[PDB]
Amino acid sequence: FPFTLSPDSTITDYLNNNKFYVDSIKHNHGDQIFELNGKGQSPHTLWIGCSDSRAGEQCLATLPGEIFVHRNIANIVNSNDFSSQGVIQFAIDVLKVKKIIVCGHTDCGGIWASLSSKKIGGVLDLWLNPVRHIRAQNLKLLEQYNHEPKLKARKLAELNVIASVIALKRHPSASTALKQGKIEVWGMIYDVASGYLSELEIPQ
Amino acid sequence: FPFTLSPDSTITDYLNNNKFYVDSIKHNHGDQIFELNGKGQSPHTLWIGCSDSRAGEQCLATLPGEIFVHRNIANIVNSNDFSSQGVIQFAIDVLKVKKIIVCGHTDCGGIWASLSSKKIGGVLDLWLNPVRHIRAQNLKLLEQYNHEPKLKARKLAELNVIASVIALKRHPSASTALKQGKIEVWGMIYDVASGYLSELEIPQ
Ligand SMILES: CC(=O)Nc1nnc(S(N)(=O)=O)s1
Ligand SMILES: CC(=O)Nc1nnc(S(N)(=O)=O)s1
Ligand SMILES: [Zn+2]
Ligand SMILES: [Zn+2]
Repeated sequence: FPFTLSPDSTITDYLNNNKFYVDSIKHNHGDQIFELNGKGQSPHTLWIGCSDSRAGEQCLATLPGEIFVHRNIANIVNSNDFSSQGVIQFAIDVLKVKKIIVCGHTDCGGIWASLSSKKIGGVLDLWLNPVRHIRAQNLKLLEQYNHEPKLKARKLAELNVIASVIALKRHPSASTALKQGKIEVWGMIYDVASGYLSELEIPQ
Repeated sequence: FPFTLSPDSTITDYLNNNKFYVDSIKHNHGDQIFELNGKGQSPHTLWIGCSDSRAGEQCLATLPGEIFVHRNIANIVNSNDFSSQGVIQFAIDVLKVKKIIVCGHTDCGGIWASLSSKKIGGVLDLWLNPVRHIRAQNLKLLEQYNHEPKLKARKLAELNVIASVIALKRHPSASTALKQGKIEVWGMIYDVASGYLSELEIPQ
């Protein structure tokens, strides 16, 4: 009801809110935006975030052709995952992006699951292992957040974003581009209960 | 630049765009949306589309908390990829999504890249192999359209979307959920030069 679509929504329902979209841009910006999207893309930023339906890059309200997006569970950058590492290769080599964002978010069930032992099944257990490694690397800290669980999940969330950062900093194309200074990289948290973005201090 | 941001944009410019984004949803919907998001997420759709800066789910004009998203290069579903297969497991088994969408698009360079004889390099060459294997699998058809490559790409991008759809139906959860009729799956194309979506027939 409050959301724009519903599970009962018919195919044409979806296409209607698409017809809107098209209409909305053609009013605020005319045909210029779509003439450029058809010619080519020159995005200034690549977004690496979690697949959560609330933490999408929509939180930056951008026109198409501006943000290169990659989204998976728990916004993890695994060096041994050809999906992410391949995106980085293209974002830097060909498009020459000028800013890379990796964004976790509050209420990331992928984090709350990592703090649990209850096996999940299928690939998720293995896919979430890189965060479990953080849970162990920083328990001496995390154990203190016992009676305050919400703060526990937030801290591990930030650490996961920090880990995903250092992982992307070690990518050859990213490493070669930083030392030259032609790229910036930021870490951020999307607060799901407020819509605001918070930058994360990144250690060296 | 008619775009909202610019490659020279500072960090402060990104926050303002976010602050804006927050203002719109509150103005038009109050604190309601971010109060629901703050509690949890119950999206109705799984979006699996290319990562292109122009083919993002924003072409549905949806609010946060509606679309569980995953995006990679060329919108490919390979049963040997942890990230994607893990998203499919979570979307159907837990979130109990009602409809899934696989969306290629036009001018998808990953398709055009698979239409050249030279290698790309890095980890990208072997990420695109599923597409190249489809170009080979259907050259009887790709043997036409050589008159105009634009039409050829439109067909391969199509075929790629299709293939990704059946591979998705091969997921255990997906196979189980579809047989029970507890879920739908659609295949679409996002025409980048006009912003309209186009449904694609998906055979058996
Ligand atoms: C097993 C697992 O990953 N659990 C999930 N819970 N929430 C998720 S989210 N915020 O990435 O959509 S994933
Ligand atoms: C040129 C190449 O190697 N492929 C890419 N071209 N477009 C891509 S996109 N639209 O999926 O981001 S990837
Ligand atoms: Zn998450
Ligand atoms: Zn593409």
